[PDB]
Amino acid sequence: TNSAGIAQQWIQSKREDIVNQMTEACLNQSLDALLSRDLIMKEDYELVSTKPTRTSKVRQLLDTTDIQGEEFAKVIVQKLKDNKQMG
Amino acid sequence: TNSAGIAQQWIQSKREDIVNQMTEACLNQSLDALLSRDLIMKEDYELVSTKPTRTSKVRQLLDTTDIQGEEFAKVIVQKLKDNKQMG
Amino acid sequence: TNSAGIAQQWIQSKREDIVNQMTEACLNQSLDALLSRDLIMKEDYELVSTKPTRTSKVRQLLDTTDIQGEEFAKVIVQKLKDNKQMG
Amino acid sequence: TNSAGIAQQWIQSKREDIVNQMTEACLNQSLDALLSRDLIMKEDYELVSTKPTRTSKVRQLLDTTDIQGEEFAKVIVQKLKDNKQMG
Amino acid sequence: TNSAGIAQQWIQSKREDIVNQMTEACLNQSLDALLSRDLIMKEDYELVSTKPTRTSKVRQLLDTTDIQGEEFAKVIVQKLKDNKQMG
Amino acid sequence: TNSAGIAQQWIQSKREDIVNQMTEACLNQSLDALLSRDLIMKEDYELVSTKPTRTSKVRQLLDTTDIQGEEFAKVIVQKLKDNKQMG
Amino acid sequence: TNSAGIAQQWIQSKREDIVNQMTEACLNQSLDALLSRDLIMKEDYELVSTKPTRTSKVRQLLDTTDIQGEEFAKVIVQKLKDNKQMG
Amino acid sequence: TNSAGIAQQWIQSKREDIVNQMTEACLNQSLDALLSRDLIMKEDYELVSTKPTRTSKVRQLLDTTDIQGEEFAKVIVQKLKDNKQMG
Amino acid sequence: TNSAGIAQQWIQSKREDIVNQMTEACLNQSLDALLSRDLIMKEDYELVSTKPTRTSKVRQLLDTTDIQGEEFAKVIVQKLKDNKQMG
Amino acid sequence: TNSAGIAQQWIQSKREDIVNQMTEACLNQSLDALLSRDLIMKEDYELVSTKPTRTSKVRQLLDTTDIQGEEFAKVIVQKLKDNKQMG
Amino acid sequence: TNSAGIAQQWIQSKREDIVNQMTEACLNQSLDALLSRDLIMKEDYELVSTKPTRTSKVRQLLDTTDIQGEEFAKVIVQKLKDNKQMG
Amino acid sequence: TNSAGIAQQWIQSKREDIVNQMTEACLNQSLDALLSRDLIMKEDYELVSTKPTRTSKVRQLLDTTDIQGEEFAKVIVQKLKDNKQMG
Repeated sequence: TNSAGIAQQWIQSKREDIVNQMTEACLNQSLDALLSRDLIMKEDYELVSTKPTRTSKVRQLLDTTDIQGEEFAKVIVQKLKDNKQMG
Repeated sequence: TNSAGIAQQWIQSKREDIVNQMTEACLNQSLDALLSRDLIMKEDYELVSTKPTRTSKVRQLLDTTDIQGEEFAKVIVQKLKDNKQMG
Repeated sequence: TNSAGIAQQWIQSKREDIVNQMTEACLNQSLDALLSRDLIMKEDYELVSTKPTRTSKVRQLLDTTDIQGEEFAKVIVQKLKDNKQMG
Repeated sequence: TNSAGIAQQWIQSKREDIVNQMTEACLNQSLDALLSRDLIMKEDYELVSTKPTRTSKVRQLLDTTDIQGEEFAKVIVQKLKDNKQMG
Repeated sequence: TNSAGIAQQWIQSKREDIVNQMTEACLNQSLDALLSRDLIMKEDYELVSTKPTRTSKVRQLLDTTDIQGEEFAKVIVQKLKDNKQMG
Repeated sequence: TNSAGIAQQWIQSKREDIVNQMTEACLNQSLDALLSRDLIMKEDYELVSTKPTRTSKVRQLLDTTDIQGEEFAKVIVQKLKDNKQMG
Repeated sequence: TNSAGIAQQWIQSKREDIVNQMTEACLNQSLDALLSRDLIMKEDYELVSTKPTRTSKVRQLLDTTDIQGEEFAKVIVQKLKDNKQMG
Repeated sequence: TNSAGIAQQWIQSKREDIVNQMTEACLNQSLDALLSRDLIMKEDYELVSTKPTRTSKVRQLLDTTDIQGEEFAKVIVQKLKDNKQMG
Repeated sequence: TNSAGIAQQWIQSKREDIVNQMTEACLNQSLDALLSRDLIMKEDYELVSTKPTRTSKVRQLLDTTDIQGEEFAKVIVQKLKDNKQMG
Repeated sequence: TNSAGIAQQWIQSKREDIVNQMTEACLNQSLDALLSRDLIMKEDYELVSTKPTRTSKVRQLLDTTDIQGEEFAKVIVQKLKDNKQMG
Repeated sequence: TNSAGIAQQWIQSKREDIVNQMTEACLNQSLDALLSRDLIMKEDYELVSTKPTRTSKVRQLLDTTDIQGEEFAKVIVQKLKDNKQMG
Repeated sequence: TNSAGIAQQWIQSKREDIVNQMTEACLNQSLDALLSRDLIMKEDYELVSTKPTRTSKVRQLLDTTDIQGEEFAKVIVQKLKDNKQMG
């Protein structure tokens, strides 16, 4: 609950960093594992994959991160730690 | 009348499948034959061709399918059967 | 139905592996047999063949894998087993 | 007027064929003669020349064919007849 | 006064043609020369440049054509004649 | 019509074989007879003749085989039979 | 103030020329020096770098030229003079 | 001004001929004298020198011919006359 | 004009024969007289003289035959008649 | 932190030089050591390795340099100093 | 698994050395044993064998080394040890 | 700086002459002294040494001359003066 909420909160706590740190591949592989574990429907997936710029593709994931809770978010947190990108 | 209505009804009966089964090319070739036989005006055609995602481009055709009746719809039914996509 | 759905699901179950395991030739020969048996229209084929990177060419096939069902997918599963690549 | 309208209408009458019959060179030489006789502005020319697939490059010309009338279209009709491609 | 009024009236006299004849580049270059000579404020310019379809972008200019009089309109008339598009 | 379509279809039916069976000379002599009978424009001919690998030069012909119909394809079928290569 | 305003005004005074005179390299080097001196944020930079045509990439810079004032614009004026392109 | 404009216009007047008449050496020597007199930046030069076919390398110069005016074009006109190729 | 065009057309009319009939010496002496009368630049000459096989050296001349018109071609026609090879 | 930031800032401070000074081998060896120490994912690596021109391949690395921080950048700074290229 | 992964990792650990140490014959014999044991398809084999420089032919193998895992890589490790080249 | 820049500029000032005046031995000895003093990496050296024609081998050096500055260029200027070739 708490650290579950903190997980997406930490995303929201450092969201400016995710605009900086997350690449397209850091995005698109993270788009993959969500679509792999089916944490996102494809209609929402097409929304992120059609935005023109990186930051436009970033924010659509990160807005969808908030509405989908912790398990959607924890893997993205795990993505940046499995990257060891440490942003 | 009846099967004429059923034709667009069958579209509405399996609309979730058309979100699944219809591609962009299954869309855009179907956009072609409607524009070929002039079953759609170009103002409505530009509406479908400008939506950002596939499903956004799907639903705009499928909403326009209902208001335009059977002959607009029967060719789209014929499109999926001329595809032999069988969705 | 079920294993038919599981076939493209197994693709979606291990999609990160297909980003890893599938080469260009593992891609392009798989593009061939689909185009050989006419499981893909050429407009969708040109979409995959024009993407700049391997992973960009990978994802376009794999997105088209989901919308086209089992027979489109089963041969790609058969491709990796006829490769005996075992990914 | 009439056959002038029929000229671009015949294009719209068989547009699926132009997706089939017209190549890249059948496209790009037709792009040339329009740009030769200045029937197209270069901003519209860059739109066609930047689309990724053939069919994407096809449709942009063919959409621009309708808005530009007969003289823009008659040479394209003459192109397919000077090709003797007879599509 | 009169031909000044007729200039935007001729636009209104053949407005259906401007939905047909005017392209995006015929639009956007005409958007340029108005913004070049500062016949439009940028807030009104952003209104036209954000509409999703061509016809949506067409009508916003053409509605703004009526409220801004002759000098705003005469250059657009001159645009179609400098195009020699003759619509 | 039918066997005319089957002729290029048989090419598409066994396209993996044409990646295997067709050599460079089996390619380039087939490029000759098409250019001899003027079934290909030289702009499309330069596209095939500039690809770096055999298979890259193979696929460009075989993609151009589909868009150009039967008479373009029947001689290539006749080429493999005049070769008596029997692939 | 005045010549500061005139600097971006001169850009707006001859904007049709910048559609003509500015190349991609005249664009992209000008995109560089702005990003070098950090006169543009990268989110706005990705907007220009993703537009499909030259003129689409031109106008996005030139629209961003107006909202960012003189120092953003003076270097672009200096760019065309350091080019000695004299447009 | 006029004959200055006519110089690049004559290029555009007979552009189909330049697709025909200009060789690679007629291209690449013309690429040299532009790069000799520094009428082209090297970023634009690399764009022409990387296109796969002759016509692809032709059109990139000829598109860059229009945006760069007369002095960029007059030497290319002088190139074909110093060639005495008379196309 | 006509027989001037027919001269290189007759080359294109029987190009398969030139793959057959023309030797290396029938090639290289024909390369000489073109270089003697300066109908070819040396950069294009080095292109033909570096291809590995006869047919590779044949096609490079014969492709250069089309872009260089009649006087470049008429001597090659005269070469085969001064040979009295009669191909 | 500071000199860590300055390291990628110095890259951004002299980015026009990196368009000049960095070769393909200065690029591709620098692409190697990043891929050697795994400072880049291969999806981002394929993006740089597929761009057509040097400068297109340059900017994709240099854009990826900013989003990946100091350790990604410090080795590239070390690359130019281990080159002793001193740009 | 681990030393299996380390085997291709050791390749990636010292990849700069493989640019140095591996010759053409150290390459091409290694290309042989992979093609002998059928660890590579011929389409991927033609990709390596067509690159112009040694390092271009090196990197294409070494990129294909990563996507094909351990057994593809272990023999290449065994190749350098059967060479006793000890790089 | 200035004469340092002029040194490679003089190369660019008379580049058509270097296409004329420089032989293969004037090339390859100049390739030697650069490789002797290690002004070129071997990956760039293999690029020049693999081009098929002299002019193809010429331009690759001369393009690499511009990106590598003065000391790379001054010895090539010294090469033509130590030749006393005086081109």
